[PDB]
Parts: sequence; C-alpha cells; structure tokens
Amino acid sequence: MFEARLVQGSILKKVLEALKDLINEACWDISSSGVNLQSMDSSHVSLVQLTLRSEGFDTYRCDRNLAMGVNLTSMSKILKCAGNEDIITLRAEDNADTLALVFEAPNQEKVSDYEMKLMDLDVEQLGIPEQEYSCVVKMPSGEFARICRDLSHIGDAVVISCAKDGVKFSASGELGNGNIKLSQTSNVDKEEEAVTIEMNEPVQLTFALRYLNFFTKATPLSSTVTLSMSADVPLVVEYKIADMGHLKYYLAPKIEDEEGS
Amino acid sequence: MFEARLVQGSILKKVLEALKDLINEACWDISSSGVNLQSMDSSHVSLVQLTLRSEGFDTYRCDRNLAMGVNLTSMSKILKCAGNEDIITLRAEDNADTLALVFEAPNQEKVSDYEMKLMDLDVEQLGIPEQEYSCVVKMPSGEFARICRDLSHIGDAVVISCAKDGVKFSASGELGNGNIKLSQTSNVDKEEEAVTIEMNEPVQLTFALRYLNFFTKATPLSSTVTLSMSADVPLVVEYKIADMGHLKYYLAPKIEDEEGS
Amino acid sequence: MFEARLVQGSILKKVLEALKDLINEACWDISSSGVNLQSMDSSHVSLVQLTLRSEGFDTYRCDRNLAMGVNLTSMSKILKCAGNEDIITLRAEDNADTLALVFEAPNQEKVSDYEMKLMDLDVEQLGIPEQEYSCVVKMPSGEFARICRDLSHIGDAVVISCAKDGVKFSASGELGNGNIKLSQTSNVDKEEEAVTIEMNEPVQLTFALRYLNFFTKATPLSSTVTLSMSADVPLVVEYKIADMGHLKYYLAPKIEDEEGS
Amino acid sequence: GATSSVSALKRLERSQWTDKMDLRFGFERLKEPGEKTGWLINMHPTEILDEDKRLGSAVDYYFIQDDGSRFKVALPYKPYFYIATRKGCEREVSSFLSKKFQGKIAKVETVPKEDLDLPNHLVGLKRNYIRLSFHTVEDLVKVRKEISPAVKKNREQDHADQLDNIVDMREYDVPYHIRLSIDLKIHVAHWYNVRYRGNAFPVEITRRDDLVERPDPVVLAFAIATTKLPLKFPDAETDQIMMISYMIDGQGYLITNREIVSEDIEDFEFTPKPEYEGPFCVFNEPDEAHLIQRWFEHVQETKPTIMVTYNGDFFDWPFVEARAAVHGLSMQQEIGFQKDSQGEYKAPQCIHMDCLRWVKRDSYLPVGSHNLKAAAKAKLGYDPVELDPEDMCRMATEQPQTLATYSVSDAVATYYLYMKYVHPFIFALCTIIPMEPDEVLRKGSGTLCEALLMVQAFHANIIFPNKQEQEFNKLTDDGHVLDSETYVGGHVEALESGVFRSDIPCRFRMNPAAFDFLLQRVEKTLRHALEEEEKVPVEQVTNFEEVCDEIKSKLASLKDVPSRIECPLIYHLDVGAMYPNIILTNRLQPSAMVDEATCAACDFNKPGANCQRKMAWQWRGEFMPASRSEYHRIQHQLESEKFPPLFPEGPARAFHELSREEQAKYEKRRLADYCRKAYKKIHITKVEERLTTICQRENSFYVDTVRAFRDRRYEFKGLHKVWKKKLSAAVEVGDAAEVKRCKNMEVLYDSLQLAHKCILNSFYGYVMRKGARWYSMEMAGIVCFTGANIITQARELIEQIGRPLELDTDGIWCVLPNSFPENFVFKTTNVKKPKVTISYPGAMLNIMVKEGFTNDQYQELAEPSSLTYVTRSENSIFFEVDGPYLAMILPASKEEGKKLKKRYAVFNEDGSLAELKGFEVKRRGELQLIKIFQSSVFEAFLKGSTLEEVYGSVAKVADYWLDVLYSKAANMPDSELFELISENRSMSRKLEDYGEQKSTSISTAKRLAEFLGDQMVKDAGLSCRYIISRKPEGSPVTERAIPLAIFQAEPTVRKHFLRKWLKSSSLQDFDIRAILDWDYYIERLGSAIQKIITIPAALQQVKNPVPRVKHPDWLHKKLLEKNDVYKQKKISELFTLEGRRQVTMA
DNA sequence: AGGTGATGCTTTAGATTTTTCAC
DNA sequence: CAAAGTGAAAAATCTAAAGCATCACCT
Ligand SMILES: Cc1cn([C@H]2C[C@H](O)[C@@H](COP(=O)(O)OP(=O)(O)OP(=O)(O)O)O2)c(=O)[nH]c1=O
Ligand code: SF4
Ligand SMILES: [Mg+2]
Repeated sequence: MFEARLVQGSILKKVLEALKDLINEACWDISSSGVNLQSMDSSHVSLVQLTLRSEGFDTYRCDRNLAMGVNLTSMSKILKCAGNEDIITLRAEDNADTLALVFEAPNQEKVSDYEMKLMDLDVEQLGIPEQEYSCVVKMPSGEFARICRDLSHIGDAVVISCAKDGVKFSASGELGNGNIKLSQTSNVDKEEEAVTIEMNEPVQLTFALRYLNFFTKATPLSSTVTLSMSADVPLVVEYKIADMGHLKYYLAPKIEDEEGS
Repeated sequence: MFEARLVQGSILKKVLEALKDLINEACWDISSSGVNLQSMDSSHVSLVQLTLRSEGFDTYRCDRNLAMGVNLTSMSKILKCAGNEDIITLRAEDNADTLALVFEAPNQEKVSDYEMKLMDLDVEQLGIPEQEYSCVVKMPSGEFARICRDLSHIGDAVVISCAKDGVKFSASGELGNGNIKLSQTSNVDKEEEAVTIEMNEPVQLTFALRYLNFFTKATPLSSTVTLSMSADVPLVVEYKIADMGHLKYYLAPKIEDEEGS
Repeated sequence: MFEARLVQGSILKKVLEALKDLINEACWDISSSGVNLQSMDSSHVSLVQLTLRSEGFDTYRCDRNLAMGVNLTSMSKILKCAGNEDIITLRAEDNADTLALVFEAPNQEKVSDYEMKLMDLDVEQLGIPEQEYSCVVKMPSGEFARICRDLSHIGDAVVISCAKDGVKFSASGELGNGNIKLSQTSNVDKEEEAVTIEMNEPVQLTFALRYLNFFTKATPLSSTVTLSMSADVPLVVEYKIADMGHLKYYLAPKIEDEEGS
Repeated sequence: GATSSVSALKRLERSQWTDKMDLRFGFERLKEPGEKTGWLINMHPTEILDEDKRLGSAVDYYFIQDDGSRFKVALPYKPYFYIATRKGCEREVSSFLSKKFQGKIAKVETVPKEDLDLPNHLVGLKRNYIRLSFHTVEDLVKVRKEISPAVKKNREQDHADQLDNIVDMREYDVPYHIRLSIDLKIHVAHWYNVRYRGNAFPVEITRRDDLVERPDPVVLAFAIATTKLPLKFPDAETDQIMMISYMIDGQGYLITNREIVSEDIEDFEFTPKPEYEGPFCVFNEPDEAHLIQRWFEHVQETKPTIMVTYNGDFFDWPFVEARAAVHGLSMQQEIGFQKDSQGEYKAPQCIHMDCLRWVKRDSYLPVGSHNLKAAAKAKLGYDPVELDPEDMCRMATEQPQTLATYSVSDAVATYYLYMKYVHPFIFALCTIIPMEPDEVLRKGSGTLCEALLMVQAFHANIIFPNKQEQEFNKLTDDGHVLDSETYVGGHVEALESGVFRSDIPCRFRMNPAAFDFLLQRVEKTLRHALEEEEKVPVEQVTNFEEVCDEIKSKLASLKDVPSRIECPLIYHLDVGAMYPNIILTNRLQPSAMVDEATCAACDFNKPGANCQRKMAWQWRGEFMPASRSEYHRIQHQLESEKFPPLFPEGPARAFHELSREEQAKYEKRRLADYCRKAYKKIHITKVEERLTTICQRENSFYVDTVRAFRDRRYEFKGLHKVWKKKLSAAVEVGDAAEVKRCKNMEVLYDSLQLAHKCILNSFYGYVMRKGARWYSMEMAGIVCFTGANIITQARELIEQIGRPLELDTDGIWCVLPNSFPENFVFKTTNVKKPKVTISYPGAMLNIMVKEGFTNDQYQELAEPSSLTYVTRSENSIFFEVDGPYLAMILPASKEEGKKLKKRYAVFNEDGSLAELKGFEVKRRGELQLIKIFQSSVFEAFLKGSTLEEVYGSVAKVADYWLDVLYSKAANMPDSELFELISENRSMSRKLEDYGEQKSTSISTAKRLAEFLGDQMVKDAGLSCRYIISRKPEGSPVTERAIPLAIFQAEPTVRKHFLRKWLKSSSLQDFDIRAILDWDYYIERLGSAIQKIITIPAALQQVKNPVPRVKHPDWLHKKLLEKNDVYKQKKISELFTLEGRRQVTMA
C-alpha cells in the first residue's frame, strides 16, 4: 500500500491550493523514486508536473505502482480542514477505491482521519523532453506572484523578454500597458532574496497571464522560483520545495504566425 | 422601574451577536431569582435559554416580575455599536414603549444612550426541565468552531459519538467520509485548552450541521463550552459566563424512523 | 515634462481606495505648488477637495497646471500594483497621451513602469469661499469607523445637535431613536484620543448615513477626523494625512421641510 | 315543516315571477295543445308544479319560430346522480334509501354502464350503477350535502348496514341544465318540434333535420359611458350614466341625458365598412331616471333574446344595477337581471354574451389586444380612430358630439364582433356542446372539452369518471416532499442567430451521404406525397417519372459540390395540429394510459398481443431536500402545537380540526424555512425518464371526440385553404370586386379554425387540470415528448442538408439550398384534380415520419360486439410547408452557451410581416420604448444586398433611437415623452395577497393606494403604469417605482407626493426628466439592442453595428482573441504526445 | 518590520417570482 | 365554486460563496 508521512504539513496544503485553481481533474502516480503527478488542463494549454522524492518525507513506504485519478477540485476541501504545523499521513490501498488522509496534532491529541472515494480518469500522459534553456532566471516567489498579480489587472497577454540589461515582464490591455524590469543582484548574499540570471541568447516569448496567476498559488511553498525559457519551448515555473521535491508548471507560449508568408 | 449596570459590557454584545442569526423574536423574563430568556427559532426546531444572574450586575433594582417583547435582530444590530470594554447600563419603566440601554466609556469620553421601539407580541413561557445528562464535555470554544467549520465543507449531518477513548465528530457527503477524534487530555492540566469529559453511558446521536454553525457564534462568550447530550434528549450547548449564569442552545436530535420498527 | 516622486507609497493607495466608490471619473489638476483636486460626485450631491503640496515629495518638477482625466477605478487597479512602502514616481511628457506610473522597490532592485491611458475632457469649477464654522469636532477616526457604520445600521436620516456639553448625533429610523453623545473629557489628555469640540453656536443639522458611511473609508489614511459645521452651511468632514495633506468633503445640508411652508 | 313549506312557497313565487317575466318579453307558455316548430335559443333550470301538487324543476326551453314569434316550454325532468355499490346487493340499499327519503326522491332503478377504469372491461363486462332521481335542484343540493360526508368517510375507510355499503356517488357535480341537455339531445341552435297534449302527458321534443338555416334573433348590443371623478376606478355612487347605445338587428338606437349633456344630440350615420352598418335614430330624454325608463320600455318593446355588451359581469351591469337600486326600480323585477352566485348576471328570459369571455379564451389574441378597441383590429379589420385620448376626453367631455361618437363606437364593434365571430362560432359550438350560450361563452376551455367528452361518453354509454381533487404534499419514491410535479414539455432550441435573407448567399456544409440516400429515397418521397396527401391521384398520374428524373438530376447534379456558398430557401416545415394528430395516431386517451398490473389484469395479454404502445416521456419533479423522517418530525411537532382559533374569541383549534389546505399551507412554509436553514436549498429539480403503455383495445370515445373536433376544424381549415388559394389566384392580376370578399372570408375562416383550435388543444390540456374527470399524469408528457422526438429528428435530417434555425415544438425553421428541389406541379388525368402541387422538403420529412413515427398498433373495432379488432397504419402527422419566406431574423443571448428561444421575426415575400413571435411588441404593457424599437428595427433588416449593409441599416435605426434616448427633447414634446416611457403592468391577484413581497408593480400599487384611496387596490386586475425613478440614489428599483398619476394633478396636491417617495422634501423640480432614471432606460434599450443586433452580428462575423452599445466581457474576450495575430498553442502540439493512457479504479 | 487563524465590506453566481408571450 | 397544459424571456429581489482589506500573540 501507499503510505506517506510528512512533518511540515503546510507544504501539502499549498501544493493543493496551487492545483485547485487550475486543474479540475488531475492524475497522480507512485513509483520507487517518489510521488509524481502529470496532467493538463481542459483547454490543453498548461501541463503540470509535481515530483516529491522518497527520502524527503519523514518516512516512506512503497510497495508497487498505482495510478491515481483524484479530482483536485475536492482534495483541498477535505485537506483544507488541516492546520499547517500538523503531521500529514496519506494512505492509499492497493485494490480499494478509498484514499485515507490522517492529520495528527503536535500535542498528539487531535487526530482527524478522512476517507475519499476514487474514480476513473482519461488523461493524456505526455513525455517530458530535456531541453537546454537559453534563459534561466531564479527569482523570489513572492516577487513573481506579485508581478503576475500586478500585471493581471492590465491584460491577459504577458510578454516575458530578457535582454542583457535584465528581465522584462510586459503586459498590455485596454487601459494601457505595463512593463516591469528586474535587475541582477550584486551585493546580496541571501539565497532566498537574491535574483540570478543565466543567458545564452536573448528571448522574447508571449504567454497567457491568467495561467501565470493560476501558477503562482504556490507562493509560500518556496521562497524562490526558477523560470527557464527558450524559443518555441514552453516556459517552466519550477518551485523548489526545500529538499522535499519540486513543482513544475509548463506553459504553452504565443508566437506570431506568419500568415502572410 | 428597571435599572441595571454591568462593567464588562461586551458580554451582552457577544450573546446578542450569537443570538442574532438563529432567533428573530424573544421575551425578556425578569425576576429576583434570575433573568430568563426563552425563545424559539423561525423553523421551531431550536430552543434558546439565556440566563443572566441578578447579582452579576453591579447595580440592580427591580420591583416586580415583568415581561418584555423584543426582536433580537434589531437588538443585536443596535448593541453592536458598543465597543469591547464600555460599561453598559440598562433602563426601562414598567410598561414603557422604549428600552433604554446606555454605553459609557471607561474614561467617560463616550456616553451613548440608545432608545428603540419595542413590539408587543404574545409572551409564551414553556418550562423545560433541567434533566440529568449522560455525557458532558468541557472543551474550548475555538476548537468546536473549528470542528463545525471543518465538517461543514464535507457534509451536512454530524454523527457525534463519545466513549472511553474520548469524543468523535463524524460526517459524510459527496466528497467523502471524515472524522475528528479527541482523547481524554488527562496528561496535561490547562485552564483553557483542556477537554474534560464525564460519561455514564457511551451514546451517539446525529445532528444538523448548519444549526451547529449557528450555535457556535458564541465563541467569544467563554473559553469553555459544555456540550450536554443524552439519548432522546436535545443537545445542550451551554456557555458558562463568570457570575452571569449560562446560555444554552437546545437542538432536537435526528431520531430517525427505524427500519426495524 | 512633469515628474514627481514619493517615498511614501501607501498615501496614494489609501487615497485611491477611499475615493473609488464615490467618484468614477475625475480630472486631476496638478499644479506647480502641488496636487490639487476638486471632484464632483457621480450623483451630483457632494464635492471632494484634495490639497497635496510639494513639501512631502522627494523631487518635484512641474511647469504648467495640467488637467489629466484619470479614471478612478482603472487607476485604483493600477495603484494597487504599487507597494505599501514602495517608491511611486509619476511622469508625463509634453505629447504623452499616457501616464507613466513608475514604482520602485525600497531595495532598489525593481523598476515597475506602468503606462496608463488617458482621455481628454473639459469641465468647470466654481470654488468655495471661507466662512466661520461654529462647531469643530476633532475626534479619533478609528472610533468613527465604529460610530457611523453602526448608526447607519439603525437609521438613515440622522441629525447633529451641538452644545457646550458636547455634540449629539441622533439616529431616527425604523429601529428607534439612536443617541450618541461625546463631550470634551480632558481628564486624560491623550494626543490622538482628544475629543475636542470648538463650540461657537448651537446648530441642528440633518444628514444621511449611507453617504456619511461613504466618506469614512479613509480611516486608515488619517489618525483623527475633524469636522466643522455652522448654521445652514455645508458640512466639511476633514482628515489629516500625516504632514502630507488634507482630505475634505462638501456635504450639502438636508433640511426637513415643513408641510406648512 | 313550517320552514320547508315557506321555502316551497318562495320557490313557487320564484317560478310564477319567472313565467310572468317570460310572458312580458314574448315567450308564451304552450298552454294550447298542438304541434309547434321552434328553434332552441335558451335554457334555464326553473321550478314547476305538476298535476300531483309536487314542486319539481323543469328546464324552460325557449324557441324562436320562423315568423318571429317565440314561446317557452318547460320540460319536466327529474334531476339525478349515480351511486356505486360494493357487490350485487342492490335492492336492500335502494329500499333503505327509499324508506327514509320518501318525500324527497322519486324513483330508484339499477343502471348498467361501462367505466374505463375497470380491469377486464373490454370482454363485454359492465358495472351496474343506481339512478337516484329527486324532484328539484334544491332537493339535489340538499341530499348531496347530506350524503357527501359519507363519500369522504367511505373513501378513507380501506381495510344501517344498507347505508355504508355504497362506494362512491358519481355525476353529482354535473348541473341539471347540462344533464338535461345531454340526456335528450336537446342542443341549442337546432330546429325542434314541440308537442303538448295536456298537463297529464309530458311535452315531447323531436329533432328536426330538414331545416338547416338559422333564424335572425333579436340581438342587443348596449354599452354605457359614464362621467366620474377624475382618474378613478368605476364606482356608481358618485354620478350617473351619460349614454347607452344599443342596436336592434343592424339598427342602432341611442338614448342620451339632457340635464348634464350640453348639446341636444342630433343624428348621424356610422360607416366603418360596407359590411358593418348602423342606421341610427337618437332620443333626447331629459332625466336619468327617464333614461333608464326609456331603456326599460325599449327593451320590453323589442324583446331581445340575445343581449351582448363589453364587460357586463365586471363594469356595465353592476353600474346600471346600482343606479337602478338607487333610483328605486328593480333591475330584476324589470328585466330578469340579477347578480348570480358567480358574479355573472343571468336573466331567466334572455342571453348574456360578454365579448371578452370569447376574446380572452378563444380568439388566441395577446392580452395586450384583449379589449374591444384592439380586438376590432384583429377581427373586424378596422380601427376606431376618433380623437386624441387626453385633450378632447379628460377635460373636454362636456362636448356631446364627441361623447355620442364614442358611445356609437362602443356598440357597433360589439354588435358586429358578435354577429361575425361570436354568433356563428358560439352557436356552432352549442350544436354539440350541451350548454346554453352564456355557459358556453363563460366556462373554461377545459370545461368545454369536458362537456364534449361528456356527450360522447353518454352516447357510448360510459359513466362519467369522478372529478379528482388536488392532492397536497405528494411524496417522491425516496421520500422527498414534492413542491410541483411536471413533465418535460416541448423541445425548443434556437440554433442560429442572425438575419437569413433568401437574396444573400450563405454557406452550406452538407455531407454527400445525405444526397446519396436521398437519391434512392426520391421515388418513395414522391409516391408518399402523391398518395397520402391527396387520395385522388393514387396511381392516375401521367408524368410520374417525367418530373422525377428531373428531381433526381437536380438533386445529384450539385451533389458534386457539397460545400457551397449560395442563396438559401427559408422554409417553415410546420406540423398541422401535432398534439391532436399524435393523439389520433397513437390512440392516446387518458383512459388508455395503462400500466403493467392493469394490462396483466386484462384477458387479452397475448404473447403476440399487438395492443401496447410503449412510447416514453420525461417526468420532472421539484422536491424539498428534507427527508421523510424530517417530514414526520415536523408533522408531529405541528400536531402537538395548538393553532389560533378561526372564530374571533373562539375555541382553540387542534391539528385534526383544521382542513387539509390549511395544514398544507402551514407545513409548506414551516418546512421551507427548515430547508433553507438546514440544507442551503429549498427546491431540487430532477428530470426522470419513464415509459408507460397505451391500451389500444380500449373504448375510443376520446379519440372519436378529438377526431370529430379535428374534422370540424379541418373543414374550416380546408375552407380557409381554398379561399387562400382563391386569393393567390386573384393576386398578381388586376383588382376586381371579389378580392376584399376573399380576404375577409379567409380572415373569418382563419379565426374560425383558431377558435376551434383552442378547444382542440384544450383536449390535450384537459388531462392536466385540477378537477378533471379524465386527468392523466402520463398522457400529456407522452405527447410532448413525441413531438420533441419528431422535431429533433427533423432537425437531424435537415442539418445534413442545410441549417435548421429555430426549433420550437411546432416545426423546423430552416434554410435549404437554392438548388434543392421545390414546389413542382404534377399532372393527373382525373377531371376533379388535373394538377397537384407538391413540395419536396415536406415530402422527405413526411417520408421520415412514415418510416419511423408511423403507428402499426392501431387496434380499431370495425364491428362492435364482435371482437373484430383490426389493425391499421394511419399516420396523419404531416409537415405542412409554408412558402419560401423573404427573411428570418433571430436574436441572441447576452451570456455564453445560451440563446433566446421562442422569439424571431419572419417576413413574407412582398416585404410584409409574416410572423413576429415572442417579442415585447405584442406583450401587454412592457416598455413602449422597447415596443417601438422592436417594431421599427425589423423593417430595415430587409434592406441590403449583404449582411454588413443589412446590419448597418439596422444599426442606423437603433442609433437614431439611442440618440433620441440620450439627447432627449431636442424637438420631442413632453406629451409623447410621457406616453413613450410608460410601462404598464397588471396583476392577477389582490394587493393584500401581495403582502411582504417587493416588486415594482406592488410598490406602485401601494403608492396609488396611499395616493388616492385603497378602493383602487381592493379589486383584482389592477393596471398600474409607472416609471423607475432615480432621486433616492442607492435605493433599489422597487423603492423607486413611482406611478404616472402624480404628474397630472394640481401642484398643491402633487408636490407632497413628489417629495415623499423621492426621499427629498427639499426638491422643487416638476419635470419628469429629472425624476427619470436615464441610466436604467439606457441599459434597457442597450440590452434590447445587444439581443437583437450586436451579439448576432458577432455570431455572423460582423465587427459591431452599434458602437454606442458595448459588448459583454466574454464576447469582447473572444473578439480580442480572434483579432490579434498571436495565437494559443497547445502542449500536445508542442511536446510530443506519449500516448492516451487510461487510469481506472484501484 | 516580518509569521498563523478570524472578521467584516463589496462582488458576483445562481434561485425564486410574476406577466405574458410562445408552442 | 369554477379553473386546458408546459417553455421561456425579462426583470427584480433574495440569498450565499468567494475576494480582499484589517486584528488575537512573538523578536
Ligand atoms: C397555441 C397552443 C398550442 N398548443 C399545442 C398544441 C398544438 O398541437 C401545438 C402547436 O399548435 P399550433 O402550431 O399553434 O396550431 P396547430 O398545430 O394545432 O394547428 P396549425 O399549425 O395548423 O395552426 O401546440 C397548446 O397546447 N395550446 C395552445 O394554446
Ligand atoms: S393493452 Fe392489451 S393486455 Fe393491456 S389491458 Fe389493453 S388489451 Fe389488455
Ligand atoms: Mg403547427
């Protein structure tokens, strides 16, 4: 059976709060390397990947491989009834349609156990290729959530352009346009505060800002977020959840189609 | 003649905010032994007993037993004008057309007398018995409010069960089946975060969850809530105030028609 | 060619949060001495006056008093993107159809350039003369946030009677007659809790309280609210924005017209 | 005893007064013996005394002879009902009921009848009931009230011995009038021979069929016009009646007052049409008492046997009766006219016809065109255009010229509306419906259908099933309490939205498989449309293939290009009476609605029994979320609690003393409050699919009744069709002297078939009314679901060729290609039908119907009492084709995934309005701005050779009216402003039944009440016209609803009412434009423009016709996504798909 | 000045009511 | 006592579920 035990139970809540707003029905999986999920949205625009490694948990029990088609529109309502600092226990049986969630208080007294019914799902699994990204930016996650929530009031088309001066998040709309520049840190020694950039060639891509708002509900999950992009390649929104795992958000861009030529 | 006065004037505001949503009209029953409230909700399945002791007031002087026709929604939205620390004084005549309640600041900077129009209705008095209870549980208010607001997301009927292992709050619905388990808390002895039980028979009943949500608006009344429950007796949600008696919510349990009957 | 800079970013945010629900579109008449703003209501009842001089600005550079037709809902959407302590810089060129709202982080790690679009319109102003106001009531705004929105819960048409003992606002409604009274009370002469009534003549003036709730959104903007009134003169509710500026409202007085006249 | 003797004395006084009233107005008794021939006009149940000194009732039949003489015959019959009995013990119960009612019954006999609800009732098995015949109708009422608690007690019992064995009395609610018309076949508007041979022999009546023509009865059309207090409801306690105008058989007589009327009124001639003429001659009596006296003498002289008016039961007769009771002379004691128990006024000597009781039921008119002044337009084809309604009416009423004009107007219209549409149709009804013309005109359409089925059941010797009652608190199978039980009715979808003209080319996406199967279906389509449509060219067609080869060539030549831009053919494929024809195809009777246990009880449940039709329907139920245990708990707690007394200072009422209606009204509110407080919801809507069988072996009285009425309607429709073809022949040639004759005759037959259509559709509606003898849960839902299946299969067939546009539960509105085949003429050697025109789309739709929707279970008894139940295959569900229309305009909704259903505009080929259905133009009241916009904006939809130019013309009309609504009063006067922004709303109920409920109509009724008295609101049908104000800003719409009756009075009595509800006592402006909510009216017109023009233009790929009206946010988002050059890609397109895996349960 | 949970003020999504057309 | 169905627009009000701006302790 699948048994997981996580001490800092806040991360799981934020993981689900980051996945409630975007995916109505996702697909989960368990292997020996850890718990991984991979599913898309209804409009086939964003692919979502979350991998939690095995040794990051407090204790991990893996027997076989199970594919779990849980609805994520209802998981963080049976999981919203948890405190942040409580221990989270997940139990999934081998051949049963019940998923068991147990939360334990730090005073070892208040124990909340729940069962959730499971159902079938038909989701296209997509293989992830490895691509050498021409740009990598490592930004604090609060600033990236602030930047997407601030540009969301302007328009829905977001232009992510990085040149040698810095990174530009540009948006335009009926009330005007807004382009915000971020510069590289030089005298900041903190890992969670400094912003670093890696360059091969300056990139100019265009995305959907509503999906960037749906991505950034993982904001206090990690204090930093890594965005890597390349030409005609979907952008990645990598949230490095401590040493526990990582959360990747794949975003299909908007390039100009040469309709005349 | 009616004159009353209490320094800790937030208690009236808390009990009226707790009684605003459930009951629409009430009857203020006056005596030298104790001041009684006895009202029924609009669906006529919940009974309310609010008792305020005479000696708990700083100054009290009443000459006879009087009845008062009052709607508690107007009384609650006229009592919410007071602060959290102002001194309340209550005043009335024998058969006046107004209820006089005055709020004075501790530094006398804001003296505020409110006159409202009463409504004369039929004053019905039903003497309920204080029957001995099989199970009582002295547990904090915020924890019970958390239990109700967490079980409201998963279901609409709460199966409250208690035994030697402690107390249990279960639910079911379209999301799944969940339960919250609390033990005896005999390892620690705290003055506010203590869950102490007293049982003669392990009895379980089913109740209405939105009614429990209306009941637990009396969370700032006290840090200790006494739930009293027995077989074929309504649940008593007793909030004990210091030297001011108690406020009890009575809820009829769902004793459903048995299939074997 | 016109620019201005503020280290304080919360002042413009709070002056847009307190003005969006009153006026939909208004013209900003920013002069060389500072930011002046007269604003008529959408329902043509009130006039709002702002006077923000250049002494609190970081750098000020204005040449001509230009009138910019900024839509308040769109600007409050865009000024939401500014931080609480972030540096706000607004820039306008000679032939700029747009308004360049630039936000700087206090860490000097970001530049947040927003071009908001403007349309051109012409209105007329009439000004206001200087009178001698009889009753000036300086009073803490945090208590007006508990007085006005709780007096509006019991009655719309309220009167303001003033005397040497103090000022009484009398709430006439369906619920009853609601009297609050505030005196001088200089026993503990605190700096911010100083209810001072500058009394010249006793005036009774009637006002509406949904409308008086609509100016009271500026309570986090200031620390105390002073209001001055006289015999058949429009009321001026005023707020003090630190040492930056003041925010005034012109309420036309409501007179209960007699049937015999 | 003594009180019973004086009651009989009062009844004998009533009878002698009635016969004296009859003898005053003609109508002599048949005291002389002999034989007389008479045309039956009137019937009423009155009492009579026979030779045995017994007071019994006798329906006084009134007849009109050919020479003009009239007479009255009272046929004595004994009123009755039927009683049931548990077993064969019938003599003892009869003796027990005879030995204690010896002075109050007449005779008891055992009656064999057939009832539809018996198991095994088709083998020749009858159930024998018992007649109990009494003497008077009052005897019938008293014995019915005495024995009626035994009905409820013996029904409730389910587990003086000869008294409790009775099961259930039958046919007690049937009137004695209706019963005596049914029993001896004495129907109105027939010719009879009346033979009297003394008082000992009863009077004998026989039908006479050799005479077929109708006589000319004296028809009176009076209507009054009274002055009043200014802008008040009609009350007779203020002043008197000015004028009564009344016609005598196409000759109008008017009597006027003179002491208040200024000018001595002279004579004139009214010529609305050559058909409608009144040769007037006026009288000028001086006093109002003499006015009513001259009216009494002229009615007594003329002796009218039919008397018609405008709103006699509501305004006119109460006014004249109150005036008569004031002046002393009694309306009853003069002309028979007293208010009866229902508020209708029925003389014993005459006929009363309110034209509104025909218009509001049978005319199929909008309620906004229900008065006489607008039903004249819709029936007589003329408009009274007299004067302005304000200046010459409200203060210039002293002008007797104008007053007499209006008086003659309110009389010619009601007279000729009667003679042309109400007289022949109502007496053609009365020939089969067993009721007097007052009852035929006044009863509901369901009661008319019940009466027709009652004649057919008595002719088939079928006992009348008992009038069911509305069950309260019905329970769902799981246990929920049903708020309402419904079926899923007709299937309405609006598929496309926009203007589809036949001159603009539109894109078709037909698949070639449709034409591939149509190529082999052509021979069947033309054979079916030549056989089943017209029976005469069955095989006599000469050029059967000489047009069929051209049809196949035309159908297959443009099959090679399936995708094609071409002009369309706007075709209405409408079914003719689809609800009656589905009933007539499937033998759908409410008696025939049968279940499995009742079929198993039958003896004809053969293994090869071809006698069950298992068509399905969609049940629908809204129920409370509270369960059965909660229902039992709240019922017990309501039983414990004591109720307030009904009587003032009376004894307290328990649960078992209250009635079921009071208990249900208590339990509904007390459970709905518990549901809202404990379940977040009150009504849970569930749609369920269920199928039940139809017994095809059953008695076909319902099928025969609907077939007889459909044959009557189709006789009138065939007359309408041949006159429409005559009009089509008389058009496109020069004008002649018969074109107007053809037009008026086809209008009369269209009205006649609509008036018969109302009863024919009420045959379907009758199985779903409370108090129905033939109620059926299943039947009406089955017929609706079958019609839904028919129209959705027609949509499936059309969508493979062209584009279906508006699906209702009528037919398909669609566009077909121009190269599709069309109306072609087929020659035939028969002299009767040399040429037959047949359209192709109706033909292939009829072949789809013949292949799928035909009925091979049509067991019909060819010879009765021989079990020769032969089976046929009759369809009769035909898709009539309306012609290729010029255009069709459909609107669109303001939200995603929704469309405006039941709403479109269709124009005929000459640019005229063919159909304008569902809009707010024809609706009663509404905004006249919306009415003017929707009536003027569709004439511009025919202007333009392309969609952009068409939408530009429509935008020009819309922008013009928006520029008016924005920059109002540039040159536009205040009077037409006042009559432009008015909104009229009417309530069915009283204002005191609208307590604690907030609405604009309720608020302006309360405003009118506290303005000018409650006597406007104590009566129902209040018409309140108002505006929505804005001066208390922040208040809702209900608190700003303000009537228009406060901008007409004096300033001293209007400034207070201006300052009260505007929440502004310091206001001074008297203009309406300051008070008016400009933003509300801008939003209303903008929503109308968005529904009609701009959103359909976005769906037909036009940018924006009206730039002033903005788009909804979803449409703006879709337009911005389509406009920009950037595009959304997919992860599935960018990254390679690994493969679609399946994740199952664990 | 940063970390958790309530607590109240707008905003929007449906639910429900009532005329009055369609079928 | 008499009273033909259901579907649907159109608007107007009534509720509750969220979105989002401030308070109950610790350096
Ligand atoms: C108008 C109307 C229709 N209906 C139902 C019955 C009809 O079969 C169906 C459509 O009626 P209609 O198409 O309006 O008329 P019809 O089909 O009976 O005859 P025709 O088309 O030749 O004019 O709607 C009613 O039940 N009641 C009504 O008042
Ligand atoms: S349908 Fe057939 S089996 Fe059923 S009752 Fe009729 S004849 Fe008998
Ligand atoms: Mg039809």
